[PDB]
Amino acid sequence: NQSSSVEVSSESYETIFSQRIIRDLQKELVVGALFEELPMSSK
Amino acid sequence: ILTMLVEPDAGRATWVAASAYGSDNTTGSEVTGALTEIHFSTYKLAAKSFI
Repeated sequence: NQSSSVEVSSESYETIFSQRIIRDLQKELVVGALFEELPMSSK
Repeated sequence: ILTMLVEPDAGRATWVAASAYGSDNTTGSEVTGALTEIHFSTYKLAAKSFI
């Protein structure tokens, strides 16, 4: 703040750190799971 | 001001001669003294701060 008579050590003590993680929009997946599956038990 | 009284210093007597044993000097001499004074005062100390 650096405006009153007394000041804090640095901006680390003027800050609140949050453990919240947020993500943007991700491309939707379409072809990954639209076909039927053919299981195998050999090469 | 707070003022106090100072006692003066010392006087002294006189050695009268043998002739003045009947005259008026038999009493000796007069010793006088005057008192004195002392004075005290104060000073102001101050500071300020803001938030």
